[PDB]
Amino acid sequence: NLCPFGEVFNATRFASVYAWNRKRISNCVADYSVLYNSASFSTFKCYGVSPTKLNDLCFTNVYADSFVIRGDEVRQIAPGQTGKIADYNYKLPDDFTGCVIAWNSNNLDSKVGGNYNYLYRLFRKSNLKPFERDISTEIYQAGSTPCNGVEGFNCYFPLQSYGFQPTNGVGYQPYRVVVLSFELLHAPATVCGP
Amino acid sequence: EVQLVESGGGLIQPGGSLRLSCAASGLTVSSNYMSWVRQAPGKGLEWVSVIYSGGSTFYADSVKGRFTISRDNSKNTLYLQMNSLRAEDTAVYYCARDLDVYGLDVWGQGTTVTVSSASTKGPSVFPLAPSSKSTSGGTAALGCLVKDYFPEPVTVSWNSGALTSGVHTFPAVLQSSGLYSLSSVVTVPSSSLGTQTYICNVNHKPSNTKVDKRVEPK
Amino acid sequence: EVQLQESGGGLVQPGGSLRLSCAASGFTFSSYAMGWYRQAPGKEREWVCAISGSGGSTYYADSVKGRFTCSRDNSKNTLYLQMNSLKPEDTAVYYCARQAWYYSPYGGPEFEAFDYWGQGTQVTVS
Amino acid sequence: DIVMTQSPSFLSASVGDRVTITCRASQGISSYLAWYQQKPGKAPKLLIYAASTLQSGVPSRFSGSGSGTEFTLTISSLQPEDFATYYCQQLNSYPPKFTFGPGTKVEIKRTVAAPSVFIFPPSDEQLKSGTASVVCLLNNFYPREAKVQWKVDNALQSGNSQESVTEQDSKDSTYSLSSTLTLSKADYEKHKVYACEVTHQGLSSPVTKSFNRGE
Ligand SMILES: *[C@@H]1O[C@H](CO)[C@@H](O)[C@H](O)[C@H]1NC(C)=O
Repeated sequence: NLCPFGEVFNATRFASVYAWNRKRISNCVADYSVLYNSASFSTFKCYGVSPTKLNDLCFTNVYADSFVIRGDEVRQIAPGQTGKIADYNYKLPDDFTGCVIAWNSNNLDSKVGGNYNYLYRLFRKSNLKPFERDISTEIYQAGSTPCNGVEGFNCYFPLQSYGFQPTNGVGYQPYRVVVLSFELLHAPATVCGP
Repeated sequence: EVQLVESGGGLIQPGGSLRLSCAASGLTVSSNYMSWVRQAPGKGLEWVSVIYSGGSTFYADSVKGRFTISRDNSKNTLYLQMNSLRAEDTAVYYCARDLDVYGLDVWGQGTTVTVSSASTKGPSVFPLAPSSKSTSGGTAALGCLVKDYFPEPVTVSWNSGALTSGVHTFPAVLQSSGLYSLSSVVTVPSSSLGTQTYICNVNHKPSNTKVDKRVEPK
Repeated sequence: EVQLQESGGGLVQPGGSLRLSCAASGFTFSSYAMGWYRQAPGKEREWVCAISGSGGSTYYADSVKGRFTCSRDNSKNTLYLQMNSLKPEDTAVYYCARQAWYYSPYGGPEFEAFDYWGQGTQVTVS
Repeated sequence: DIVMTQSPSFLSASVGDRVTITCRASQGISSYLAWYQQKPGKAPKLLIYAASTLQSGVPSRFSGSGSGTEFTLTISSLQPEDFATYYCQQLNSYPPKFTFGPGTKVEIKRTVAAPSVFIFPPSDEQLKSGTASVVCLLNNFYPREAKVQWKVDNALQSGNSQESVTEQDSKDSTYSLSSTLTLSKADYEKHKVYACEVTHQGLSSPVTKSFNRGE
């Protein structure tokens, strides 16, 4: 069987960055030439692997993470970076072995009045560990008085919505990002090239 | 109540070092976005640095590497270490709590940092004598020119405060030499030019200079 | 956890030479590529040299190629920058940082600096 | 970088006017916009966030509209405490975290008043030190838009003059202006006619006060 990269890259709607989706890739044959031979990607950066040699390699574990972020935050999807996305939404490891793929989605994820369905975690007390997902909706305590589910001063909802409109600049325009994680261990392979 | 109290600013030479402190009450520094904003004399506002609740620090390009933002939870105080200071950094520095899309809601009173681009120089007071070209009928204008002083401020009074009506002490201007200049003028009756003693009292605290100059007519 | 400390800077004359050193700790030194960066007053931080974890591959900016030599000792935890034939345009604060090398579907080694910085060392050429 | 601009720079209005100040963005920023109010000597106060939402404790007369490249701050009925400088702030930006606009100052409208122009020749004491400064004074005028053009032997002078304008007076809401042209003793002696030409909305034609060196 062919690996289900179409169901990840060509999904009608992507997940929010705070609740980034992970699709496990196993027991299939992956033709990565469908990705690196395309001109529809604005970002295609592979760490520890060469994009042209992917079809000549076998992997024990492969994961595909997908989410939507702003154009100015694609840089944060990289090892050693800092920011709202890297610290509180999606953290890449320092020893990352994989590829980060992004493409502009203004014609799909931006609405005339503003698409407010895509969310990012704004308030958090600690930085995320690598490959960690936090989907909590608990009210964030900015002071010393507990919130107890009531929003107000020093008591804020942790998730804020992106304002995606077609008039937004490239930095504020939505970008769909797919992160591929490759694990090469001393174990039988599960994903191989044709 | 909620309040941010700032301190730690003064005058310092280029290449000097200073530390700003923003003590906080009513909010927890370690759990909030805390930002520094500076306002140059006569200019707008500019972001300086921000520290996240998770510890990540971000700086403006003009201050990255020289300025260091930090916090101490035991004292609930936000800090801004400023090293290798240049003439660009003279401004009133504001500490504020950032709420991102919700804006900067809590601000501190501000702290003035004046980097000593020029040496602390006292002012030279020169008379602006009343004349026919300064006479408006029954009222005449006279004053003093307070030139080439650093730093601010200078206090100018007239007749030890006995003359207040018609006194206009203009805002200071920074000349190309790096020294400030100022003028204080007063409109007085033209018939009093021969009977009333008009003296400007200029005090410059940083240079410990007190000059009283009698402005004489003609 | 990562700690980077630069040293060796000072006042140097045009045509002179300075050796910079960067002591590193808090991570596996040989597993990460390292690079030297510099920021002059008024200009953005600029990349100088890039060296792999093993030290077998080194890359330099055009402004310093043929003048600056980037090296590392993995037995110690020190990164070195040998600067020769210095010019006044080299006056800046020099920083060392970890970096991640990435490849594109048609390009080669490209460098991204980790956003963790030390104090740096001052080099003044005059 | 996204550039934030504000129009106008100085706004004159009376108590009870509907005042609209516009903030413009070089690129679309959706609703990432905030409005602030600053008074002289006072730290900025937040008024509006998300370009439309009013901060708690702010009077309902303040309103915000617009999303994208054009934003407006609207005050339905201007109050005496609303006379201050207002800034717009782009939110969640890159590379800087946020960027502030140039600002707009709101001041009290008042009947047009012409300035009383006075010229002051340099003193002998300053001359003996080797520098000559000539001062032109504009007193109790409105509006604040007054130009002073220094003329040396009918040659318009630029680059060697500086100006200073007072704040609106507490009693009559008028401004005062002082212009200082600084020359050296050697260059001062090289010319005779020193003039200060002033145009103002209260003057139908420019008024020139002048003196000859040595009077
Ligand atoms: C997505 O659809 C396009 C158009 O049908 C196709 O060319 C591309 O290969 C698809 N992507 C994947 C990952 O299959």
